[PDB]
Amino acid sequence: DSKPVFIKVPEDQTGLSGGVASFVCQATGEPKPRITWMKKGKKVSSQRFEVIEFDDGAGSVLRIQPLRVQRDEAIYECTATNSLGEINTSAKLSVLEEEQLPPGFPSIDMGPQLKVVEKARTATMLCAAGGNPDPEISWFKDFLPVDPATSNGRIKQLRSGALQIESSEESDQGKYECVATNSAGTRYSAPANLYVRV
Ligand SMILES: O=S(=O)(O)OC[C@H]1O[C@](O)(COS(=O)(=O)O)[C@@H](OS(=O)(=O)O)[C@@H]1OS(=O)(=O)O
Repeated sequence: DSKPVFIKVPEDQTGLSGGVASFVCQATGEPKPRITWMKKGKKVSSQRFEVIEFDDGAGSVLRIQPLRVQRDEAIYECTATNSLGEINTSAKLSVLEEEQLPPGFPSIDMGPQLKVVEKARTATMLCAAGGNPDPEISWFKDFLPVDPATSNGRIKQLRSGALQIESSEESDQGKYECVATNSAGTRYSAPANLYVRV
C-alpha cells in the first residue's frame, strides 16, 4: 500500500474567445486513487461540463468549449484521494479577445485533413505552425491526449509536427486535433477524421 503521488499536473493557460482549453491530471498509488475537479472551491457537475476519464479512474481531462470571457476566467483545482491520504494542486485560466492578440501569438499554417486508409498500411496526419517564439506541438484524439511512448514503436511524432501511424487497425479510427503553444498562448486546429476500410 502507498499514498498517492502526481505524475502529471495542470499548468497556467491563456486561450482565445470562441476556442477550446483542456486541463490534464494523473496520479499513482495503491489502491488506485480517484481524481475530482473543482471551480472556485466547488465540485464540478458532470451533467454540465465535459469530463473524460482514463487509466481506470486514476487520470482525468476537463474540457471547456466555446470559451467565453466572463464565465470561464477563474482558478481550477485537481484533487486525488485513496484510503491512505489526499493531495491537491491548482492552475489559472485567462481568455483574450481578438483585438488583444500580440503579434507573436501562435498560428496554424497548414492543418490536418480527412483520410480513408486500408487496413495494415501507414497513415500520416500533418500540422505546421508559426509564431514568435516557435511553438511546441501536441495531439488529442476523441478529447484524450495521445502518448506515443506507449505504442511500442507503432506511433511516433516527427520533428516537423506530424503524427505517423504504422500497421493501421480498427482502434485507430476517430477525431484528431493539433495544438500549438508558446509564451503568449495556445491555439487549436479544426478537427479531422480518420476511417479504416476494407
Ligand atoms: O461565472 S460563474 O462562476 O458565475 O458561472 C456561472 C454559475 O452561475 C451559477 O448559477 C452560480 O452562480 S455563482 O456566481 O454563485 O457561482 C452556476 O450555475 S448552477 O446551475 O450550477 O448553480 C454557474 O456555475 S458554473 O457555470 O458551473 O460556474
